[PDB]
Amino acid sequence: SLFELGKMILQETGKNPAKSYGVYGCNCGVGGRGKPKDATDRCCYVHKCCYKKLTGCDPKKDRYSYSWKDKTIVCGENNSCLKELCECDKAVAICLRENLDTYNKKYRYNYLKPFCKKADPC
Repeated sequence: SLFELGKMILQETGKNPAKSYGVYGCNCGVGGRGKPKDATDRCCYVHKCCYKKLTGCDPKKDRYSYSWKDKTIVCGENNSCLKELCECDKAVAICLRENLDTYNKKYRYNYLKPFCKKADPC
């Protein structure tokens, strides 16, 4: 769910998740996808795409189990959808972490998300 997602992002990036990615670019946080503004944004673009492949569970409300092992997010082996959901979340946290080098504060609070160019299909 959103809780696990935010926690993973905090763990991987060490940044307030909502603060840094709640409204970042055209794909991070609220809203759907849009033309990515940068690598960090693409991470979220990929993440939202990952969510579409899910069936059987609610990505935003459904809680799933995962642990912190050797500073690595390890998804619990619960049901298939929750499992894939968890992996989707793990992947975006990791991706956001990997692209902190280009993270740009200027994209942090994009209140113009509705104006973003339409995203191509996943």
